[PDB]
Amino acid sequence: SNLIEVFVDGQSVMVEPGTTVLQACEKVGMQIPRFCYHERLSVAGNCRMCLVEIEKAPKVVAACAMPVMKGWNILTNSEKTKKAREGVMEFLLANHPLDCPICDQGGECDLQDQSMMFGSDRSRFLEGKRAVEDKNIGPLVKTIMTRCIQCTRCIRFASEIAGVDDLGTTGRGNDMQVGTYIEKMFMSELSGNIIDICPVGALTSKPYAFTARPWETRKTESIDVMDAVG
Amino acid sequence: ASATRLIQGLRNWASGRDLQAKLQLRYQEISKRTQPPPKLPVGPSHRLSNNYYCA
Ligand code: SF4
Ligand code: SF4
Ligand code: FES
Ligand SMILES: [K+]
Repeated sequence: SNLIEVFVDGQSVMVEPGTTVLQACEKVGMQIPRFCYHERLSVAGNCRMCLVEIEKAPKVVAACAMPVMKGWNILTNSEKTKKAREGVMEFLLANHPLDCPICDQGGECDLQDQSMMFGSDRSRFLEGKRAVEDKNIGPLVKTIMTRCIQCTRCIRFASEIAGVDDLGTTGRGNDMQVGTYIEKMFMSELSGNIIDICPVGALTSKPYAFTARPWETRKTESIDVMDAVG
Repeated sequence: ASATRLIQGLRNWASGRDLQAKLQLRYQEISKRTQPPPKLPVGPSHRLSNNYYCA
């Protein structure tokens, strides 16, 4: 047997080689907070929300990009893990605009949910926030780039699954904007799925925009009939 | 308070207690209906250092 045993919160579990920390933590039925990791996209490791602490190791590792080894003990509820989560949440909410009432992601927002669950309760940022120029990328995806957090799921989706290679990250530093650098109309057969993978309200559905709110919607499962994929 | 002295005397005799010193009708001793604007204090965790939520 090539499988190795690792430890999470003092509990042993048996994982495969090449398995990251987050996959083992999901194997023991816990969810490490994340913004840029996706189970169907490549690992970017830039949001730094998934930082956890391995014991006897004075540096936090990214659980979405660190392979495990035999004998490792992972503390997912220690003090420094919560401190790192609060710091990353504060940095993410430092430049986020006060647009929650007028944003369609409200009620199903990842940023709000993990800010309540793992972030702090007040903002120490007393300066003026940034403002990003909006873009027009088609008649289906309403775009407001001021609310983006540079998670780069746009980029990986456009370069790996859709394979259109139109989206990119222009500029350097905090002024870097996720866009196409020109008035490029991003149209493809799988464009609207980016609205699924945006954790913030930067990309929204244009026909659905300013129409409803997720907490008052009943969900009924069904099958598509427009195409024969089912 | 605007009652006459003979009515006050009959009232005090009939009650047996001094009624004008403790009147049940409110008068100009009450607080005014308009107030200066207040400035509320802050809570004990309104701090910029060592204010982590895990503590
Ligand atoms: S995306 Fe931003 S504005 Fe919209 S609900 Fe989330 S935190 Fe609020
Ligand atoms: S617009 Fe949304 S999905 Fe695209 S990079 Fe920004 S946060 Fe990520
Ligand atoms: S989920 Fe690991 S750095 Fe973003
Ligand atoms: K979205």
